Amino acid sequence: EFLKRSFAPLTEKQWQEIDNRAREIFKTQLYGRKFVDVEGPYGWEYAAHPLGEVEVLSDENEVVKWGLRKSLPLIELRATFTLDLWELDNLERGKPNVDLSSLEETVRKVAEFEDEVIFRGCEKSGVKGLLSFEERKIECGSTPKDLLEAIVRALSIFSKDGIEGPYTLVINTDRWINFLGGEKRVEECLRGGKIITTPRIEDALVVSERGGDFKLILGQDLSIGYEDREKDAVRLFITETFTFQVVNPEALILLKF
Amino acid sequence: EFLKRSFAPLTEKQWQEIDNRAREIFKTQLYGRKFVDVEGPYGWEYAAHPLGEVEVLSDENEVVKWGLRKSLPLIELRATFTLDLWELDNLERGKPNVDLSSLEETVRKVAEFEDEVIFRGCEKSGVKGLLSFEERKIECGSTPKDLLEAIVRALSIFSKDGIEGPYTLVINTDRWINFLGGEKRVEECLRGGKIITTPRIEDALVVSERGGDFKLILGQDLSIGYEDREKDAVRLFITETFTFQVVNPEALILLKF
Amino acid sequence: EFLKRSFAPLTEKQWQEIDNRAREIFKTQLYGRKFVDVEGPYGWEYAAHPLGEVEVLSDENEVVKWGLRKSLPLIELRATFTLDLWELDNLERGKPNVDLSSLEETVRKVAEFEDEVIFRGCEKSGVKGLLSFEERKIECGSTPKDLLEAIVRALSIFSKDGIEGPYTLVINTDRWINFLGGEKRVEECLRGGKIITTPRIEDALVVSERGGDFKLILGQDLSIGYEDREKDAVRLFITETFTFQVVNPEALILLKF
Ligand SMILES: Cc1cc2nc3c(=O)[nH]c(=O)nc-3n(C[C@H](O)[C@H](O)[C@H](O)COP(=O)(O)O)c2cc1C
Ligand SMILES: Cc1cc2nc3c(=O)[nH]c(=O)nc-3n(C[C@H](O)[C@H](O)[C@H](O)COP(=O)(O)O)c2cc1C
Repeated sequence: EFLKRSFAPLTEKQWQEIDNRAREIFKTQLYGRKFVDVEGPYGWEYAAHPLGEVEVLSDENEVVKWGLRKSLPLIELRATFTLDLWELDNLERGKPNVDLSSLEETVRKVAEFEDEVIFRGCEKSGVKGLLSFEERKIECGSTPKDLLEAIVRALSIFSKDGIEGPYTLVINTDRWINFLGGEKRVEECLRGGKIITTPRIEDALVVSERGGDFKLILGQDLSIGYEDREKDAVRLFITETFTFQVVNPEALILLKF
Repeated sequence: EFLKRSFAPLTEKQWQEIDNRAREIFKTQLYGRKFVDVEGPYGWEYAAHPLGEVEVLSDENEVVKWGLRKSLPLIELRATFTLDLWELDNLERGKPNVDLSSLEETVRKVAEFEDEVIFRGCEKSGVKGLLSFEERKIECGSTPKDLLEAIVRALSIFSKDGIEGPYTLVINTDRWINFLGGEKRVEECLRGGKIITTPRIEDALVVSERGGDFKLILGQDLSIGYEDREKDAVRLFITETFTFQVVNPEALILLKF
Repeated sequence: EFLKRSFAPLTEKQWQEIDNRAREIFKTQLYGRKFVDVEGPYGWEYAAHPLGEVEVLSDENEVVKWGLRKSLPLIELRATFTLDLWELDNLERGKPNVDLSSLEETVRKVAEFEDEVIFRGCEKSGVKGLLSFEERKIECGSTPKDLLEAIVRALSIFSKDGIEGPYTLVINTDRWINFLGGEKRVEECLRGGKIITTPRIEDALVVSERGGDFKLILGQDLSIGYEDREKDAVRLFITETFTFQVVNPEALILLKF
């Protein structure tokens, strides 16, 4: 496998120490993955996703008219870190808590990078994030009473387009501290929805989780591999290939506060 | 099917009149397809072919380094023409030779367009044609005696790279008129090769047809569909999606004459 | 079928793109259909619904007395729109979000027309809407406390006529914003009823959903058919034949606010 893992000087039981640690922090820090849906991994060779359109390049008077097919190129990221090799060997002498502080700090730089692509998009990549669809904004206020009014007025914009599913509220974590009062009034105006507090946006946004409006395309899910061995340390990396696209911008609404 | 053929006012026996005519002219006029090999059609939705490389876009001091995956976008061409509808109806009264002169003139504009992409490449498409690999040139002359010497010196450049298969000579059609003398001396210096005279290049070139050095990627092979009906005529089109890439430039040699 | 759908230049997979879109907006925008009941479609030839009465036209001294039987004529509506044909063809190249903005704007003109017939009735059609039965009005106020009192006084008018079923509250959407406070006090004074906020009336009204008091007669449910093909566009239409009649006006009460 392209992740040369059977070449690293680590025991088969030391590898699972590293895997569990990274798999626990990814589950809680990948916020985009809590309301978008993932098209299963297509493999390490997948390179572009079809947009389904032609881009004409010929003249208006030509006999043979032609153009190129547009697609979306996949982003590939690689983040490397180092582990002290003596400390990892203490795990064989029966030590339950080894020092992976270099693994966890790097797992959080990657999770935070993958969320600027979903929320803010990437200029060079050709990705539009959720926060740029700014013709879907609506006012709000400061009191728990007014958050309720912004959600009943948002569900009328959904039902006016035929978007009707389970609804979700993605809200900043410091704004939520003020609305802790009506946390069961809110979660039932959404009709048994779900509140996802996140330190990745300032304001809030409501989305319809009926399925198929925000796709995360995965070529290769997050993996850990082996790079090189320095004197008394190994150098590993985290890799992934993905892209993101909003299909229906009608299933999204931005609250302004 | 995307070719709305069951909506054209043509009999199932008038459609095969049109298909046979276009299939006979494509067999003789698509010269590139006589020594390159075709990766079977991937479908009407295929949009890009992987080049197998990453293009880095991050800084040198960043923690999470990333880049985009390079691919080759597929060209889609459409050429339309018109058929008089009364003349096509004479085919039902038992007429063997109807007038498809509008079909054949358009089938030759398409075949000739598809060969500038293989021999000269396309700047905007991102395709390199055979005639640009100009570090593989070698001299020649004017007499049949010297054409033989240029082929024995070309087969020594092949065997020096380990390229050893059946060999082919693609030569201009007006140059060949001079070498008609030794047409069996030539075709056995190539070791039972094959001569393909073509009005698509000035000089000649020798290629190794062992397999896998010049790939034509087909999304949708050449097809005929229906567009619209004017007053007393139908309007059809010829469509195709393809791309071309040289894998090993060592299996090619350009003679200069 | 009278909807000449097998004559439109659309793929069997492009037709379902159009059907799902119109079926999703009708489900949320046809508000009358949420508390009235529908007598199944009688077909495309049904033309009139019997009122069950005779209208005498003879003299008082005649030997043979005669009259005509009264019925209710069915309304037939047709709304046409246009779709760009190139954009629909992008759906075959694998595009999930094509532009049907001309379909959805027309589906909302039709849904809103069908609701003026239920709420305001039609003079020429011979239909009485719910809002004209104005001998069933009762006062209300402005505070959540008073909305509760208007519902306990309304359920005593129902039980005085023997109308006893599940109860429903159909209220303007901008009035509801004020009563968001007691949304579980309200929905249990109705004895586990149901609140249907709608932008189709100013005030509110309470109805008994026991069955058989408000009938919507359907000849042909909402359908999409094919009309003609312009140069680079198709022209489709939405059709339907229906009529509406209140059977028992005792199962209805109008709140005045
Ligand atoms: C008792 C003992 C146990 C050790 N266990 C490990 C170990 O499990 N993994 C490891 O990478 N180095 C371990 N080391 C360190 C190496 O054996 C080696 O002594 C050190 O990396 C460099 O030694 P130097 O000062 O001679 O260059 C251990 C050293 C000692 C004295
Ligand atoms: C590469 C290419 C692809 C095309 N594909 C379509 C198509 O799928 N459907 C269509 O109606 N017209 C298509 N056209 C337009 C044709 O020229 C058509 O005969 C005419 O332009 C229709 O009018 P329009 O350009 O406004 O669509 C295409 C043109 C080109 C150059």
